[PDB]
Amino acid sequence: SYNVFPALVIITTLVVPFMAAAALLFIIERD
Amino acid sequence: GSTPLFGGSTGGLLRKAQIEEKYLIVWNSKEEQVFEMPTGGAATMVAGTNVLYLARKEQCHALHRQLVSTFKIRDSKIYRVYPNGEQVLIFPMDGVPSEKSNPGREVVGYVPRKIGDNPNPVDVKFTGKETFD
Amino acid sequence: SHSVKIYDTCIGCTQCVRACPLDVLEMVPWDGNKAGTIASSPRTEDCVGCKRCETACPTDFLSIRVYLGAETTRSMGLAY
Amino acid sequence: LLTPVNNSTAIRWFIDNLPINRVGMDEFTRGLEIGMAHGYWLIGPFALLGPLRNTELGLVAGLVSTIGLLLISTIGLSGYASLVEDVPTEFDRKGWSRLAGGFLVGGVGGAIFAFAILQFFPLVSAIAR
Amino acid sequence: NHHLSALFGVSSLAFAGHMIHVAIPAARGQRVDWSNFLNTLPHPAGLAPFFTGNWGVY
Amino acid sequence: PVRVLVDNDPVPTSTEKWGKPGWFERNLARGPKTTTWIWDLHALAHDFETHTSDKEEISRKIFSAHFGHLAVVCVWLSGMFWHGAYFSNFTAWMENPLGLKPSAQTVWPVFGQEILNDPSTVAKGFEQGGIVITSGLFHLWRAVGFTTTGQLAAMSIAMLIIAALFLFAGWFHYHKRAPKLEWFQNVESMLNHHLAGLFGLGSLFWTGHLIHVALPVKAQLDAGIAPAQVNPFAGLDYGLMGQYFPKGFGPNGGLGAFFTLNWGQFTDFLTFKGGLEPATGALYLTDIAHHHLAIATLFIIAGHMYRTNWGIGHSIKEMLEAHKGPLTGEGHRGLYEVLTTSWHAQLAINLAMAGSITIIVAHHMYAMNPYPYMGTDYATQISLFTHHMWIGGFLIVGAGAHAAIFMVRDYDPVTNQNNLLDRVLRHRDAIISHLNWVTLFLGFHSFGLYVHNDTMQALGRPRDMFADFAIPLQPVFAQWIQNIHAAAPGGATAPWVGGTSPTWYTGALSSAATLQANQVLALANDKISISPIHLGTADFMVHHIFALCIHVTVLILLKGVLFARSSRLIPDKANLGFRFPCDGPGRGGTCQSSAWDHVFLGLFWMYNTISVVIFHFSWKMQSDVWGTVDRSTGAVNHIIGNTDVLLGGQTVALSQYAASSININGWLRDFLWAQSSAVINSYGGPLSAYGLMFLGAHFIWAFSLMFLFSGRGYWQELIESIVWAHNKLKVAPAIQPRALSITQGRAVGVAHYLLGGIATTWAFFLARFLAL
Amino acid sequence: VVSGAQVAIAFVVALIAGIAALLLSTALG
Ligand code: CLA
Ligand SMILES: CC1=C(/C=C/C(C)=C/C=C/C(C)=C/C=C/C=C(C)/C=C/C=C(C)/C=C/C2=C(C)CCCC2(C)C)C(C)(C)CCC1
Ligand SMILES: CC1=C(/C=C/C(C)=C/C=C/C(C)=C/C=C/C=C(C)/C=C/C=C(C)/C=C/C2=C(C)CCCC2(C)C)C(C)(C)CCC1
Ligand SMILES: CC(C)=CCC/C(C)=C\CC/C(C)=C\CC/C(C)=C/CC1=C(C)C(=O)c2ccccc2C1=O
Ligand code: SF4
Ligand code: SF4
Repeated sequence: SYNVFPALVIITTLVVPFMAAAALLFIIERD
Repeated sequence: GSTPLFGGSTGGLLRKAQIEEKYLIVWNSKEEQVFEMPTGGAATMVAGTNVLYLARKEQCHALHRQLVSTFKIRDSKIYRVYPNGEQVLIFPMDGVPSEKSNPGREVVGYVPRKIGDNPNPVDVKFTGKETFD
Repeated sequence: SHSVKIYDTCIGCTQCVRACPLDVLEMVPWDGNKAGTIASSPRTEDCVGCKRCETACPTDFLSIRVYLGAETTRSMGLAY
Repeated sequence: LLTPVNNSTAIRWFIDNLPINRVGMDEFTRGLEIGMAHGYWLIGPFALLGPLRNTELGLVAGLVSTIGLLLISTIGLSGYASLVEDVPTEFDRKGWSRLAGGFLVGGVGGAIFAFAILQFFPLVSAIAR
Repeated sequence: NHHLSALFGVSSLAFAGHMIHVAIPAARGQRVDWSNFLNTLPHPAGLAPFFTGNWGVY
Repeated sequence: PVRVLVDNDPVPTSTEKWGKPGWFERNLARGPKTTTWIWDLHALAHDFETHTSDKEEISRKIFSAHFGHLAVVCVWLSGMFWHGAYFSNFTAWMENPLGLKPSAQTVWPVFGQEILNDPSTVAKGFEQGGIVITSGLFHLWRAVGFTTTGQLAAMSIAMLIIAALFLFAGWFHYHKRAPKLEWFQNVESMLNHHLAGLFGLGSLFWTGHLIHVALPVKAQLDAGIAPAQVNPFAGLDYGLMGQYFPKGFGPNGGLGAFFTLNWGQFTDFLTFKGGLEPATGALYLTDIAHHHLAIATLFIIAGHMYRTNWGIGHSIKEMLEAHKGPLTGEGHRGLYEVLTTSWHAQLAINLAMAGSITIIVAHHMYAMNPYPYMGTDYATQISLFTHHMWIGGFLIVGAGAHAAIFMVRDYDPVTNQNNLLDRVLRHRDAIISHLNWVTLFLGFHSFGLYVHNDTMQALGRPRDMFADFAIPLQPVFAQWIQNIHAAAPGGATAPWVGGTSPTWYTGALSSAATLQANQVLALANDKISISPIHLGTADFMVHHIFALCIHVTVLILLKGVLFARSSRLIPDKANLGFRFPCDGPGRGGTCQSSAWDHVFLGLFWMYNTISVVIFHFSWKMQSDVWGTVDRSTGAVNHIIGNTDVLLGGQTVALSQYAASSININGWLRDFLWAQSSAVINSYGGPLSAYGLMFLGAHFIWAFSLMFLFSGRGYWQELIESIVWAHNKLKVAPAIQPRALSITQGRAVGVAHYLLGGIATTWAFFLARFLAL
Repeated sequence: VVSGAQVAIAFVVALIAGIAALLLSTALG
């Protein structure tokens, strides 16, 4: 009844923000 | 001409002066004398033609203002130097100083109205046209 | 680059030209005032937008106007 | 301005022969040596001062921590490498990109090697017992 | 002149100073070091027999 | 070459100029047209260099203004002795310095404000009571030998005569006999006279007061004679001097021992004790007398160093020109011309020293208390430390201001060619960028430790904290220095020094919690005057906070000095002046680029610096030093008293500063929230003025943010609609209302920010320590 | 005894001799 997916916390709060920041870096610095 | 006597500083040229543009100011001096660098610190101008590389046009025009106000040196010339090596004279443009009126210049930026007769911003909506036209 | 406009109220006092630290401005001959001259802004790609010219202008409301526009390396005043 | 810090001879020789400046290297091998150096020492603060420092899996936690730090650093360096465009050979886009690849391989490898030394340093005196 | 008088002579004089102030009292069992050598006579008559020429007291 | 050149009656003494304010400057002499003129009059009134270009006329105004300021100080001192003489309980405090609170301000009974007169100051001669004073004046007057209030009244009259002398000489040396410019430039003669005459003979004459007044008065009070019965001239009678000091004033005669160089007789009244007397908690008066005798000798000696008129002595200009090297170019050449032609260069140095000395005074007075029974007056100890910390911080900022004014006004490239000054300017980017780095290093690695600790404690991880109960950061260099000074009296490097400050003796302890009564200095009221001061992890952390705040304040003020004349942004900044608002919205925007605006920003960081220092002092002294001792258990009960750190839960006992100051929540809860209970409950009693000042200072501080956060273009447009309504009803004034200038709006904001913030802590401190 | 603080002090003194040796050896070459 403690229902969490810790890997979903790691992915959505660590991994994809760093990858969105990398993606946003490519958007704002290209050309 | 030669560089003024200066031991170097940290307030001078950066990589912009290698890749984009730097500036050259040329003046003649009759007496060897000490002036303040716009970079910071004191230098001595030679008794001859002086050439000095500076980072901005404003630093060159500040030295020209110092050379006029303090040393009565009038004939300063400012060049824009491109990284390929091209020099383009930028000051003074037509040989006559800017404050004195000269027949031969074109009027640039003239708006044939007083400032309160500019149109409203709603008049120029959805265009790149500005109200100072 | 900033836009530096000169309006028809200019009395040709040349004070904006002397005030400008970038030599943006100059006097051309005119007929609209007793001095026979008017400020002009041929070199606004060097204009930094400091508005020292507007400070020097004596006419009620001013005959020279700086409109801050697109920023360049020159207009941001960068030595780097 | 010309200073004694800016002008020492065996200080100039040392900097010129660090792998980022050393003549004759490929940018991969540059990054490999740089990563191996940094990943080696970086496990030290992670293993000794990290939250699991007083448990038996403190070194493993410090190892995975260091790999995490190097991976995020590589993201910045590889992203920098894709966007530079500026100069020839070492500051080529492919040049910086090979350095980023070498940095990560060396960095993780330096941390694993430093892990193995910290985990198995009792073996260097195991002959006597 | 300098190597004979100072490098040999004064250095040997200084070593005789170490022996008299430090090493001989340590052999006597008296600890003399930097913390007390300014206030420890190496000889009880100290430096009064030296200047008056009565050197046999040492 | 040292002569006296004086022009006779250069300025007529007339009141004609009083009919025209603003006569002294050419813009102001045209009269007011706008309200800007009114503020311009006050801001320019003492800027004597804007009034004329004559350097001699500027030097004459400064010299005469200095006499007027000295007269102001002597009037202030005359008032202090007057209120001590006639409006005080000094007579009753002299009989009971540990049982009665000093009061020298009593309050008239209108509107109910006589609630501010309190009992525990009420005694005979002072029936109504008054405000408890925290200036320490009674401890100072008793120390230098005042016993009666009739002696304070004579001192009040003497200070008014010195004030009237000083004020007359300001009229004399401006309007009658004004010295020439070459008289002021005799810095070698001035240094000779100030070292030997002012400082040297001032200390020697004070030694004579200490020997013949302060020592025998204390000898009579220690004998048990009541201070109404104390003969003050007892040190002038050689016979009565004989009974207190048998060796120095003996059959082996006093002045006979002096001229025969039999000075060993004088060890009765001139000692080298060092430590504190256990009965008073203060320094020995014989040590204080020998101190002032020894520094009088050294200062009189120091006043013969410089050459004036008799060949011998040093030439400062030739000394400065000789101290140069390869790494520093022409070295100190030209600095003699700087320091003898720039009043701002001298003021920058002398403010830097006076501010730094005032801070040294704050540290040395708590640790080496000179005045009997003042170490147990905690509100006095808090006030004197805090006051001199604030004075010192303000003066150091003024040193940064006038160094910048020197760079704008008095700097000359011809004087400074490849000298020390020219070479500092040529690497100002190297200096400021390294200072930028070290402030970022210090701020991360000091404040980030507090934030780490806040977070670790909130997460339930107290073993992961930086603390004495957890990962320690011991200040091992300071503990080493304490060990050296603990061992030094009687030891090898000071064999005949009998003691030192008790703060050093921390050898021998690992916390202030485990402190016994034999280690502390408690007086007869059982209150601790001073103790060993333990330095642990919390003191490591707060000292690097101090280093952060000082380095940022240095960074701001030095950036203001080094970039006062030019930058890569504004290459001709010196032509805009010391004090200009900006150079317009261009170059991205140049608001606050002037050297004045760095002084403005530096004041907040000085405020931040001194606020941490006095908060550290207040909490650390209450938790680790001050308190009571019990004559059972030998137990030291500090003012706050020993938090238990859970951690396991096997509880760990630490002092409250060591257990709680290591994170910001501890500072908020255990310092600011807990100790504010005195000031917020002060209403209905005698500390209620502190509760009013606490609220009022919060208001003034908040009021300052209206000025700091806004801009004058808003306010000028708002004034336009209001001037319309006054225009509409024939009530518009001729002096046109303007919004404050951009610079003044900053100056008003920082003045009210400083006033509100400092007076809040003042009300907080004084209500805390006068209530408990 | 030679405590751990004194070993650390000795390496700091040795480091200063090391940079002094570095100054001399480059001035000699
Ligand atoms: C020996 C000390 C000393 C001296 C002689 C000077 C002298 C000078 N200063 Mg310097 N300065 C000093 C210390 C000193 N300062 C300190 C400690 C600071 C840091 C605060 C400064 C920072 C400073 C700046 C930033 C500037 C000066 C300027 C000046 C010059 C003009 C002063 C003037 O006319 O303002 C007129 C004075 C006033 C209008 C009164 C000031 C009132 C203050 C701001 C608020 C007082 C409130 C008070 C504390 C509490 C009252 C509350 C109560 C009423 C309810 C004059 C050369 C100015 C200059 O341009 O130099 C060329 C200038 O811009 N000073
Ligand atoms: C050489 C080397 C190195 C270096 C490296 C580098 C070069 C790095 C880089 C770095 C980088 C390169 C980084 C980056 C970062 C980025 C970021 C951090 C970003 C962010 C972003 C953001 C924040 C966003 C925002 C936004 C936008 C933009 C829009 C939309 C909205 C939003 C808001 C979302 C190292 C250390 C390895 C070591 C070895 C060698
Ligand atoms: C004292 C001194 C010094 C030094 C310093 C330092 C700072 C150092 C450091 C050092 C370091 C810091 C080191 C490190 C090392 C490292 C290593 C030794 C590594 C190794 C690694 C490895 C072996 C890896 C491998 C691998 C793997 C595992 C996997 C993947 C792949 C690879 C291959 C990468 C100098 C010289 C300057 C000078 C003189 C004095
Ligand atoms: C004896 C005595 C006291 C007589 C009374 C004296 C008489 C007659 C009038 C009194 C006027 C006075 C004393 C003050 C008004 C000052 C004023 C225009 C404030 C508005 C203003 C605010 C609120 C800002 O935040 C600000 C921020 C940045 C730049 C400018 C401004 C600014 O301008
Ligand atoms: S804004 Fe400044 S740079 Fe531009 S024209 Fe006006 S004075 Fe010249
Ligand atoms: S906002 Fe104010 S200070 Fe900043 S550039 Fe504009 S006028 Fe100047």
